[PDB]
Amino acid sequence: SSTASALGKLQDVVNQNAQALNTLVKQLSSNFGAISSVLNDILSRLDPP
Amino acid sequence: YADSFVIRGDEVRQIAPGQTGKIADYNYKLPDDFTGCVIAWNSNNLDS
Amino acid sequence: FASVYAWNRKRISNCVADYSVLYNSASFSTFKCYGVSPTKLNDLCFTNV
Repeated sequence: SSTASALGKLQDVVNQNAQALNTLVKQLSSNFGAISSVLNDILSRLDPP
Repeated sequence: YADSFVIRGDEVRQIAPGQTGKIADYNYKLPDDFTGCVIAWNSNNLDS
Repeated sequence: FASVYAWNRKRISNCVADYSVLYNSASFSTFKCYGVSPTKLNDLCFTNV
């Protein structure tokens, strides 16, 4: 009822699972070489070749 | 398929797979994919 | 027009531009774009030209 981190083994599997889903969304904002990281903007200004 | 026509020399760059321009947007349009070989020569003193 | 070492530079702002009347009025030797398609300039909307 008082001491926190009494369940520190169960908090790690929540923190590990959330840090992985967090990094998955944040990789949608990288360019990886292209001119834009957003797929609608290279379809709004370029030819299909 | 052998397609034959006449143009000038300034528009001879317009015949290549996948680009725009005057001939390519309104006349002879080549699809991206490959065709084959493109062969050209001059007709300054042959037909003009 | 200016000289090549002393090239004139001006700024375009707050207008409804039409690039189709520059494209189809064929009087130009080289007309090439970079990162933009020449036909989609009718739709694009910029900060400054």
